[PDB]
Amino acid sequence: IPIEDFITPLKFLDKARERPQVELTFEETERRALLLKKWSLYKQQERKMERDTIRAMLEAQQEALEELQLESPKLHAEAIKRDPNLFPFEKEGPHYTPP
Amino acid sequence: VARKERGWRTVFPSREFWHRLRVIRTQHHVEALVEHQNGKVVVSASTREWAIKKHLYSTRNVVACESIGRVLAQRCLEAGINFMVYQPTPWEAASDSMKRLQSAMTEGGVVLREPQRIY
Amino acid sequence: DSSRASLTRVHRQAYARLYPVLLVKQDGSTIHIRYREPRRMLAMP
Amino acid sequence: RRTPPLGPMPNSDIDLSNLERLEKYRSFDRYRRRAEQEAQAPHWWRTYREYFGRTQQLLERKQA
Amino acid sequence: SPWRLLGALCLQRPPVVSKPLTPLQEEMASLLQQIEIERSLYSDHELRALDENQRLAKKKADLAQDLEDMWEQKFLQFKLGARITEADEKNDRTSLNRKLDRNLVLLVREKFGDQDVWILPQAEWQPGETLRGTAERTLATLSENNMEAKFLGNAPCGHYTFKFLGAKVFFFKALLLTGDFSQAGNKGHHVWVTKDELGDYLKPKYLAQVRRFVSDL
Amino acid sequence: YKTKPTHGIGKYKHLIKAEVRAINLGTDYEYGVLNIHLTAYDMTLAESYAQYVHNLCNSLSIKVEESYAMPTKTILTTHERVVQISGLSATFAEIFLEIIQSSLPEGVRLSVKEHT
RNA sequence: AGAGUGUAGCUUAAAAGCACCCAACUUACACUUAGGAGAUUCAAUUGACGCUCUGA
Repeated sequence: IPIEDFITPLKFLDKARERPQVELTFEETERRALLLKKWSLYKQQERKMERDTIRAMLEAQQEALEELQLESPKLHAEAIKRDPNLFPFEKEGPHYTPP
Repeated sequence: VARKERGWRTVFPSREFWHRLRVIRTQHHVEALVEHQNGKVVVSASTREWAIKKHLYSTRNVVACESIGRVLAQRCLEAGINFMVYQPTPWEAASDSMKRLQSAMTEGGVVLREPQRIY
Repeated sequence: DSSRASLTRVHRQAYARLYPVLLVKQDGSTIHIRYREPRRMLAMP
Repeated sequence: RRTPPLGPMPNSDIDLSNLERLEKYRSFDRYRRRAEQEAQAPHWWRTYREYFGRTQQLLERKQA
Repeated sequence: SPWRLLGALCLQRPPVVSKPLTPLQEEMASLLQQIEIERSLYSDHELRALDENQRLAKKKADLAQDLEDMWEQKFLQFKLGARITEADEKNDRTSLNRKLDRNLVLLVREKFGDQDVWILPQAEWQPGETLRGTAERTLATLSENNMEAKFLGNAPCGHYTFKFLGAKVFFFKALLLTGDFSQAGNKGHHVWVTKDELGDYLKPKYLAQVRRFVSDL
Repeated sequence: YKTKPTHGIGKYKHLIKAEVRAINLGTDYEYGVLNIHLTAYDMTLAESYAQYVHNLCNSLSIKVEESYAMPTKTILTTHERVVQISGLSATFAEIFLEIIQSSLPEGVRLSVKEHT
């Protein structure tokens, strides 16, 4: 059924008069721009660490499969065969306080 | 008096000019060329040039564009090319740094409109 | 890396205020949730 | 009557069976760029061009 | 050449407690909270706190505070569970709750005749059974406990060929969903290590390179 | 022209496709179309996690068909997003799944359920 | 111990060009705009500091 909940509620149209004052200082926007620049740097660093880990584990698993192929001629065919238990796979996110 | 390549109508850019300013904003360096119809570069303005690079904070922003606009408008003043036909694509024309480039062209003394050929 | 998708922002423009209420369902696990009428502790019976 | 071509066929090395695994034109600008470098390159057919045609200084610059 | 089959497993514990934030992350989150306050749109609680107070002032010239106070006292009632069961113990490697914000890896000392090596948990298999079955047998046999774990696939993660009659070691990667770990003070030398003490426990080249396929994050 | 050596220098419909079970024949084992339900209490966290998983999908050459969502439920409101994913290998399945497992911000559950 | 060696992720580039990230429009992606970080491993073509492979 093509019904979604992305429609804006009708109450958000009348009384848009509560914060017409958006005023900052020059040091505040200087620190905001420095934060944006440095956080682009840190996000690039985080993603490049992620890419380094990804390429390392890709090459480790590819070398593992290739040496399993050259050391076991009857196991590399089933080392790529997929598992039928991954359809109802579930994992919840992290928490703060232990039970 | 001299002919312009008045055609090339369907394809972008149009070749009906005598001197073309083409700006490519790369990842690191922004450059503006002034050319003939032959494809030959007449006037170059690059941030790959230490005299303007050493006076800039970043080689790509509105500031570097305004600086190279002043530089190339000056360069066309000593190069004797006084008239232009410039064609930007409509999304780039609404950009702030290259409309500041257009403002730099206007204040420099190089008109962004070539006179019509006399037939 | 459990903080990448927690540093968020409401991409809409017609949205109200949101405050970080700590919620517990039944297990004693307090989680920050952006919600209205800024409660500080929650417990589903 | 089809005759074999003289030089290398353009847009032939990329012709694969799985074009979706190849990375894609997302923009309008990369295309005109690439077309500009190949248009500046010579070809074996008739084209428009046929008829109408040390360390110390670097260290000091880096420090500045 | 008589080839010796050795399989193994790299056990992974998903972090139940998330990683604490950077102070610079706290600063940019404060800036994000400021801009969220700035770009919101006349929501109803401030309507019941500002305009109601203005109407009360108009009535006096001729409750939100109590609700916020009772919110504060109910916050002070339920004490938050401590995220740090790590520094108070500082030596309880035999427990599963040694660390919470990182992944934990099972790791067992093993006694040979010619060797005595602190190894990632291994087992011996014959070609009749599946390597995934070998890992399942390793989980069900070596720790003598009641974990309910989960795999991702039959593809291995780390291969090491050491000889003295050749020998090979394959490293899988599991994931602990739940576990009844009865009698946590076992006679074995199982120790969960996040990332660092591996380099303190696993010296040789076949064991100092385990971390390149372990999720460091 | 049909008889010149430069025949068909401008043809492009052979470069354009002018137009679901799993493909596991003998050696190349392939998933079908997936459905990842990212369900969360907050629109912001679920939307950001959908954006980040989409950015890891398009940067690792993964075909993404749709990024739609189903309507919420009244209970506290439960939002969710659906990210359809096709294109994996078994090693890539392990790696992509463990990246998704290790990238969960706060209390958001996962799903890799198939179509229908 | 020996061999192959060596420009940010990639270059039969000579301090570049494509990559990459954040901010805005987009449910989302993508485009675009605004911004950002980048390197010729150290000494006089040669030696030695870093990586990979082959040995014990």
